[PDB]
Amino acid sequence: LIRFPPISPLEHHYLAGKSQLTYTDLAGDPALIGNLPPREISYRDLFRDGRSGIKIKVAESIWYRTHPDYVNFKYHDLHGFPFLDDAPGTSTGDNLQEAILVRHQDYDACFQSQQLLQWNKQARYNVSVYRHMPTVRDSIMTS
Amino acid sequence: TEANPSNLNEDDARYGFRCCHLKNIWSAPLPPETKLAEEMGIESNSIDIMGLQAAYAQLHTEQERTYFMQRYRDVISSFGGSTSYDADNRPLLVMHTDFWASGYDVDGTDQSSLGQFSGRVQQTFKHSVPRFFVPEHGVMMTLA
Repeated sequence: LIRFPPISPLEHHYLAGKSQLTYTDLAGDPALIGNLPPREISYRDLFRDGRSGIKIKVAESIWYRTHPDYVNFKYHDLHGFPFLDDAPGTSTGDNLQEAILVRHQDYDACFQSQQLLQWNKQARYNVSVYRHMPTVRDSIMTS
Repeated sequence: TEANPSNLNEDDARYGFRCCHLKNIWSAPLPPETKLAEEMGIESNSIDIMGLQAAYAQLHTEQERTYFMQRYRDVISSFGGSTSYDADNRPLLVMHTDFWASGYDVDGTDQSSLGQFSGRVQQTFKHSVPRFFVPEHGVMMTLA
């Protein structure tokens, strides 16, 4: 299974996207972070061209537990970079599962030519197996 | 927040502002606006137990604040952070001394004052500020 970390010139920090920054968002007050319910937000809240129909339930102040990769919007349209140049799920409709599952076409853009699909490999598989197996001589010989 | 010494009243201007009595049950009550009950709305027939949970949490932040974090600096200390004295413009306390003022009695000795006493309180004291570095122009005020 070959995959590319989903970097995207369209994703931004959750907090950069919030319109009304509240104490609960910024403060990072523990008392709150441990007793609030999950938060429903949409891809629109994470990518500029994010689909608002894709809703996700994240854990409070999770944006304070991890930072996202960054790609200057300039690479956004240069063919040849394996970045997601379009918010995930942009062409699958308001459907979460379809956004989460990797859409291989999302990468067609950056390859000179898939004469051998997108990836390919060759290897030697050395397998040794002990087992009860009469010799070929025994099989072909009757008596 | 008086703007000029002239906005101060007779007593204040001449003797200084009044301060709090030493702390005791009746002079150190919880701030007058202390919550005695926290209400939480509920749909006509059900209650969101998850909300109730948050409700408490929220309350907790409110209480902590009312009880002891009313000053910005103290809230920040709450997080395990700190603030310079420039942050909220607080005067910097350089030295604090405290002591009891005792003295003696003077015995009355004439026909009518014999067996009477007058208390003369007279206490000696030292108040010493260790070498302090003044980073910017200003004043070093010492009050009693």
